[PDB]
Amino acid sequence: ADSINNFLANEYLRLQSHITSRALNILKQAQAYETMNQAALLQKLIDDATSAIDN
Amino acid sequence: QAPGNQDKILKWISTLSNKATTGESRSYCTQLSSLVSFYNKQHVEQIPTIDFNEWKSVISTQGLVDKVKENYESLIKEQYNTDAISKQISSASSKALDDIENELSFHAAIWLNAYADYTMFLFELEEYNDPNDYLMHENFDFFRGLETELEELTETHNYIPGAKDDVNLRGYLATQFAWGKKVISFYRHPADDFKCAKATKNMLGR
Amino acid sequence: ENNIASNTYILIQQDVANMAKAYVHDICGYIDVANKENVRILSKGDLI
Ligand SMILES: CCCCCCCCCCCCCCCCCC(=O)OC[C@H](COP(=O)([O-])OCC[N+](C)(C)C)OC(=O)CCCCCCCCCCCCCCCCC
Repeated sequence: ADSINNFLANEYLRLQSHITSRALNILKQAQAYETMNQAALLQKLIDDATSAIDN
Repeated sequence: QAPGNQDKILKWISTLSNKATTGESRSYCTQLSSLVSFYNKQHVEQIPTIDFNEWKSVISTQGLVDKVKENYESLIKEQYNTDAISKQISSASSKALDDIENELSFHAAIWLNAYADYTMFLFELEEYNDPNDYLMHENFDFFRGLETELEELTETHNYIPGAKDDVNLRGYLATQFAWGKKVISFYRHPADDFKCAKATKNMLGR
Repeated sequence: ENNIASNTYILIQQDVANMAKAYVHDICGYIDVANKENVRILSKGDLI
């Protein structure tokens, strides 16, 4: 009985860490893409400037 | 919770392992110890707190930070139901386990009957002191059964002292300095005669 | 006297083979209880 109670107890925390870790990774991972979209948008502006020089 | 909750669980497994002598039993102890360590493994990783307001402010996709929060919180509410498990394990479990539950219970009853025998003997022995101060027929009453055996030796005419005793210690004490030191042979009756005789080509059976 | 394979009623315990074997066959059976619970809790909804 004490081994089952300690198993579900520690296992409950492991699941809690799994969720919060997932919710944090998905957020940080999304932020990574968001920064990439911003850099791609500004990169086009620089690309437009370079093309204007060539013209 | 974390500290001191497994101390007792280590003493039990240790003794169970010490009693194991055959390699087969030692193997089962390893399997048993693994499951205990597996179930009793402690988990401490400092579950981090999420501040959705911080992420919501710095940068996030519209509706994403809120959708993650509401969905995240929903699962945090769910938790294990320790009550249901607590009952089933205590009501009945492993009908195969009942095999040794009833084996060790009868095994213990065997050695509890012996423990009571030696205990009750030492209890009755308290009133018996100085055998040399009791009369003959009173001592035989303390050791009820000797008179019955004594009648068996008499009615069968086994009146050679110590014939039916495997170790006739009384026979050795009387022969400590006897000529031709010998004790009566086991179960020797004063009437049996296994003597033989033969006639050969020579005289005197030689 | 019916459901124990022994050549005598004078039971003498000199090893814990029969004891530990029945414990691993019992405590192990209750494995997957927490993982099974995680299935229900996690299959409830998708975080995304
Ligand atoms: C008091 C009133 C009533 C009295 C009633 C009579 C009571 C008699 C008490 C018992 C006497 C027993 C004598 C046995 C002697 C055996 C000694 C021995 O073992 O020898 C060892 C001896 C000595 O070995 P030992 O190791 O035993 O002793 C060594 C002795 N020292 C220490 C000195 C070295 O070796 C032998 O084997 C020789 C055997 C010779 C036997 C000769 C004796 C024969 C007589 C017995 C037959 C009589 C039958 C009568 C039947 C009549 C029927 C009508």
